Amino acid sequence: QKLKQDGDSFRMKLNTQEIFDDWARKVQQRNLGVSGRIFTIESTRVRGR
Amino acid sequence: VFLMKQQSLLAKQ
Repeated sequence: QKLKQDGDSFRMKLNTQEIFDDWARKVQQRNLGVSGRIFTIESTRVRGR
Repeated sequence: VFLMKQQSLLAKQ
């Protein structure tokens, strides 16, 4: 019983990959421009100097 | 440099 009480939450925070979920949320937002950045082969603008 | 940026972003504003 003590092992279950101290192991359910242990396996919960132990089996967690929320970083990929955050990346997936950002993908849901603008994936066609962020993940699929295959439109231009090189940029064309100025820099800072 | 500046000339390269102008030759590249001329059509890309």
